[PDB]
Amino acid sequence: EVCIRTSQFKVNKLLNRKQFIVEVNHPHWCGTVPTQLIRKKLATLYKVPDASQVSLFGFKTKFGGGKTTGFGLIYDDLASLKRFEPNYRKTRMGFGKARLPARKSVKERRNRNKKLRGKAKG
Amino acid sequence: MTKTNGQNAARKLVRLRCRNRWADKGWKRAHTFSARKANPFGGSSHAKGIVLEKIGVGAKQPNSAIRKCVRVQLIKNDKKIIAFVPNDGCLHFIEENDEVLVSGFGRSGHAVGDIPGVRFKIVKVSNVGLYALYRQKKEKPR
Amino acid sequence: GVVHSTKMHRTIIIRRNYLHFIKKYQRYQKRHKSLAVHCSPAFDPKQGDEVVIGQCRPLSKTIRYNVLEVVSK
Amino acid sequence: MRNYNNFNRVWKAPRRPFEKERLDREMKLCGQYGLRCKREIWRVNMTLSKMRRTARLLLTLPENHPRRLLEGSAIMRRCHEYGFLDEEKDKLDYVLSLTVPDILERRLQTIVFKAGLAKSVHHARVLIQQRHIAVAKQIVTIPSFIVRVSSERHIAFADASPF
Amino acid sequence: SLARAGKVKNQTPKVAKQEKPKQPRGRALKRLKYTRRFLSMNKQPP
RNA sequence: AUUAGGGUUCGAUUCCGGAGAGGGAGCCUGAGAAAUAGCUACCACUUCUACGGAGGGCAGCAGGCGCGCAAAUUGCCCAAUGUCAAAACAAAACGAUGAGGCAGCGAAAAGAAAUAGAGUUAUUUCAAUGGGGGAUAUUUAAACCCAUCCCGAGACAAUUGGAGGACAAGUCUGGUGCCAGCACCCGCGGUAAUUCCAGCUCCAAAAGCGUAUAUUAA
Ligand SMILES: [K+]
Ligand SMILES: [Mg+2]
Ligand SMILES: [Mg+2]
Ligand SMILES: [Mg+2]
Ligand SMILES: [Mg+2]
Ligand SMILES: [Mg+2]
Ligand SMILES: [Mg+2]
Ligand SMILES: [Mg+2]
Ligand SMILES: [Mg+2]
Ligand code: NA
Ligand code: NA
Ligand code: NA
Ligand code: NA
Ligand code: NA
Ligand code: NA
Repeated sequence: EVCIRTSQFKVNKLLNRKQFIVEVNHPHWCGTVPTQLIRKKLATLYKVPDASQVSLFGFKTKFGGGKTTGFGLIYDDLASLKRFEPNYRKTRMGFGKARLPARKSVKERRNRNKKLRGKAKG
Repeated sequence: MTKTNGQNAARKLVRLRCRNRWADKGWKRAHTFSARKANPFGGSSHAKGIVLEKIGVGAKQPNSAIRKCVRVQLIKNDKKIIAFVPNDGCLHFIEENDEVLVSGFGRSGHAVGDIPGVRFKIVKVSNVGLYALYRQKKEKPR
Repeated sequence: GVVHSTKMHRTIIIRRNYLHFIKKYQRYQKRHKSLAVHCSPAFDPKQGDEVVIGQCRPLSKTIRYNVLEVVSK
Repeated sequence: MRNYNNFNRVWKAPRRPFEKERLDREMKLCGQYGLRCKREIWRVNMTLSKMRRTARLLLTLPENHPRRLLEGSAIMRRCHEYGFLDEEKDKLDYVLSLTVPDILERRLQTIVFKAGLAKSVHHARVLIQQRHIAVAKQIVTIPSFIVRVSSERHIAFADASPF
Repeated sequence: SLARAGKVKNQTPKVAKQEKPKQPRGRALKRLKYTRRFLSMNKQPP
């Protein structure tokens, strides 16, 4: 029974997307509204072929309750989303690259090879 | 009468004030580098030292009493001063060859009360406050 | 400025006198500054005369100005 | 390091900490309005002082001056909005008569008491702190909230409250 | 005269503070003060 | 910072400029250096060795030792702001960055605010809950915090200085007897202490309050 309002709408043909601010109102909830529920409702209201092509982030619940605000992007294709999205945002949504090993181990390995020459290097 | 009032006489007035400013005891002490040279603390607010002896200084007239004092040697500059142990029966907390923290008495060099020639005070012994031990809020280490 | 000394060869010393205002005492103060100028042979200034000088490139250790005009007395 | 957030102080301790005539006058205000400590009273003294010095500088030194028409009506707009001044009075001389009790009236804790929602000023304090009171459908928990005159008729109970 | 150190404090009789009900804190104490003084000083018995 | 006006005082420290990299000289490369996580020599310290020899420069970031009255973690990350460059992102296919960010410790300093409320005949009746514990969840690079929702009261119990005067507040009660001690100054104590040591009561500020040293005002 939540209501979604969209403000400051713009069309980005450079990155093949639409960016807007999404506001959500509700009367009483068992905590916070999950981002997936807003994603499902946003797809229905905007009539997109697939709900897995709208990304939401940065949600702030107002003091007193009954209101949240955030940012959202709707991509024209699923391929556009998989290309222009940051690796951390797409990791929340399911499809992301594996986390690289610890940076400390890279620094020690790189410095160790600085003394060698030719083979036995990488 | 006692002033120059010319329009172009700013140089005379500048020199008159600069010279007469040395007659201030407070101003001259601040602006003289010889200051804090005779100060045992060296210009700081507190100092640490080692207790070497216990003494008893009589009170100046018209008061009759024996004020319990302690002779300490500072560590930073190795000077010798006389400090005061304020509270009742607090002499038993201090022993010889003990590290103490020393602060001033309140008048910046001047002596305080009827104690003659004493301008310091003991505020901590063996890393624990003297007043904390007096109220039994802590205990003497070791 | 005013010519102060002409004891060198093709060189003079000029002096600028002004009043400096001290804000605290609301009164003035006499001050002066001395400059070394190159005197061309086209001019023959005497001590006490007024001259007009103009800035140029360093011509010596101390000289940075050149005499352009001289006013008699 | 390399942080440019600002901060300042809002109150000031009084000179002469043991005036008998000041000590009892401040005690009347503290118990009449339910204030917790004397720091609340000293806070109001600071903002009142800032208002007066702006007016006194602006009053007669610059005469009819572009620096008088500006921020001469802004203060009146500011004073009228919160209710610190009478509507009829519209000259900068009449802002110098503002007193401490006048500013203390336009407080959320005081407004609730005079609106009948709360029986006593101490009861009003516990209601605000309990999130049982809202202004324009917004929960307010700060008893120091200076209620503007426009929102005077908007204060009521909270929808999410049991009351 | 270092022998007489703490002569008085080590010979005064020992008494213990009584147990009393707690007092209100914060604004609940200022109202208690305002109730007594206004809306009716330390006087001792003879 | 303080101040009616006139002034006094501070400025190692976030932005701008100058100078330095244990001390002192000299130089190569380069558009640009008299460069120091470049080179050469000397002086003072200092490390490994098979004794032939070869090395070092934290006033970069964390960590130690000493010095003092005096100052944090040998943590996480390049997600944001930027720099460099043979470089847009994705596709076998993820540039580096102790600059910078963000968590820990941290009553420097600065804001907001708990320690209840309404009644009944002195002694029992109500309602409200925040600390706290959890949540489909939210936040975040991942965390955290915060916000939002829900099992929980009438010990979850406030301290620090004072009570002759300056200066608000006892003619209260024991103990001591120019002793112990108090006292910023004046002054209390010599067997009836308005001032010491304690009990009770009261006063001021209050999650703060005393002390010391410098400085501004007076
Ligand atoms: K980066
Ligand atoms: Mg609620
Ligand atoms: Mg200066
Ligand atoms: Mg710089
Ligand atoms: Mg370091
Ligand atoms: Mg410190
Ligand atoms: Mg850093
Ligand atoms: Mg007493
Ligand atoms: Mg009095
Ligand atoms: Na400076
Ligand atoms: Na340099
Ligand atoms: Na280095
Ligand atoms: Na790539
Ligand atoms: Na944070
Ligand atoms: Na001064």
